[PDB]
Amino acid sequence: PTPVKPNYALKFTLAGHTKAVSSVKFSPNGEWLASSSADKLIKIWGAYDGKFEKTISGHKLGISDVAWSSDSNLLVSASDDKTLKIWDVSSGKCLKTLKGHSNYVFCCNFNPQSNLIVSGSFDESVRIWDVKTGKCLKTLPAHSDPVSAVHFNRDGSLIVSSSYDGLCRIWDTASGQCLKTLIDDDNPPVSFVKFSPNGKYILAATLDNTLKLWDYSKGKCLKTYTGHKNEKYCIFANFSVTGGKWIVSGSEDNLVYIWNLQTKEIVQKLQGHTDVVISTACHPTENIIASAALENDKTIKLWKSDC
Amino acid sequence: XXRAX
Repeated sequence: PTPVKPNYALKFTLAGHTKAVSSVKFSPNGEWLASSSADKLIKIWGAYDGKFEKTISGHKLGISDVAWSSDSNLLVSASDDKTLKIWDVSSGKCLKTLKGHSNYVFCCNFNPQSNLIVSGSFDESVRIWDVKTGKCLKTLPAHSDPVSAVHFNRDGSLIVSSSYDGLCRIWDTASGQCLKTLIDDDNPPVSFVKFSPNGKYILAATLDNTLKLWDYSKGKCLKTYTGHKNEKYCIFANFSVTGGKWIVSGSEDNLVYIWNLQTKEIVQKLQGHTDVVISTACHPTENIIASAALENDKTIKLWKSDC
Repeated sequence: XXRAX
């Protein structure tokens, strides 16, 4: 066990999209790969062979983010049209249109129970929705700048959000109250955040070309990850725990970066993308990485490793 | 997309 470094190789390229891809997410059941784009479209691909499945349309503008329900039955999207849509993956049909945000919707996620949805927007608020009714349960004045990321913890009792205002906040799901604010004296814009698979920590990407692992419980910075380039775009970062433990993230030098979780040293740099890697995701069960890039690339790539 | 620029 405890591999020293992985060996990710390019297996497939998924070209369908006609405009820059914004994000890619593996389904919880591991069967599918969903992708959002500026072309107003969502697309389903086979997670293993990259075979194109279907196109899901309905939004009136570009979509910045997409997320799966726990049973892999539903999808939620965040669009520039100020709304979110819940989709039935099987029929590609719009079940609910979540209206209430006053500006672009930047990010979105289900809770593990998948009865709620969290969303961030350029209107600087975090909103909590009821999946069944499509109602907006709570609106949080989360930040003083656009919200770049939103994520539930393991039991969905907490929400983590990040913003350009350089702040990062944990919220109590049930009350909407802010429980913790993570401050940095240099406070670079926080471009992304998410809880660790175990829920003890949060991984925060910040626009000073740095990724940081925080113990939000005791407000301690455990790890730093650099070497990559990120000064402009809100780029997804992941924990990879199917094989060896690593950190995965896109970059503005058109590369996919992989650090050793503990040593913080770069173990591999995936080459092939002809534009900024805006989104990366790791397969729930297998050693598989998915990556997407912007206007000059517009494609998704599937990488596989042994470690 | 706002995320793609």
